[PDB]
Amino acid sequence: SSRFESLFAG
Amino acid sequence: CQPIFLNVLEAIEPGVVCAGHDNNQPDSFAALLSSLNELGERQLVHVVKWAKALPGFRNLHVDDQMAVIQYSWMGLMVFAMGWRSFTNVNSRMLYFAPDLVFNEYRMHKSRMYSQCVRMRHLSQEFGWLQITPQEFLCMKALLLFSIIPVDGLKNQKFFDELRMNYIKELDRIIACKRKNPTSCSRRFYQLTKLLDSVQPIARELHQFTFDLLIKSHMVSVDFPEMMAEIISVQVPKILSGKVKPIYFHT
Ligand SMILES: C[C@]12CCC(=O)C[C@@H]1CC[C@@H]1[C@@H]2CC[C@]2(C)[C@@H](O)CC[C@@H]12
Repeated sequence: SSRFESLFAG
Repeated sequence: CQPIFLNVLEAIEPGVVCAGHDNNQPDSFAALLSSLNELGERQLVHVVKWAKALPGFRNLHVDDQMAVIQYSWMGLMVFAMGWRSFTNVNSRMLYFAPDLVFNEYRMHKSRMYSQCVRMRHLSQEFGWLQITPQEFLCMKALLLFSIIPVDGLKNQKFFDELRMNYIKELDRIIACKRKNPTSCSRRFYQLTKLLDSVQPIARELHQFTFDLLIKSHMVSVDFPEMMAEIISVQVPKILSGKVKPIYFHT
């Protein structure tokens, strides 16, 4: 999701 | 010949992660679980960096890259913790982090004693089965590709191909010093049984953390925003049967 996606994106 | 695959797995293996727990305070349910949650978030950062560096991981559609991590982090982290417990304290305690080690008293105080004892048993099996560091690395990587949605991934074919390749690598590691096919078969049976055993534990923890998040404000347990997101958006997909583990045995 948003928070995880941001982490994943760097 | 160079063990390219294993060279990579050893090279990308995350280092030590601390929980930030205050061991000077008397143990309490709220503090122990809040620290486990913080540790979960800290380890997730490393799991993401680790996963993205795995051989062939980029072959997967990006949406699937994110999905497999969000579904398998519990199993991955429990497996790694069991290995740490075995190597650092011979399974005498659960070595979540250098600053968060659980003796039986803490297992009880955490209110998930049954799950903790099952994790301690998992840790003991690393010793009973004489799991090598190389088998551990390959098995842990395989755990990232052991849980998928019933409705299918964006590109299920690429995922199936990658999982197959990791199983092939596990076969190669088993055959290294084994010339007899029967010896390899026996080892594969043992390792797949161990891998399967991680799933029921992960599900119990998924259920426990889900219930804890729902009543977190009532028990003073803090959940980092990202963990709250994953546990409320992804974990329920697993608990409701929409996402399921891939078992080797029935
Ligand atoms: C994955 C972690 C944290 C990382 C680890 O070493 C394994 C351990 C297993 C129990 C989890 C914990 C993270 C926080 C959870 C999910 C708590 O909310 C309840 C169960 C805990």
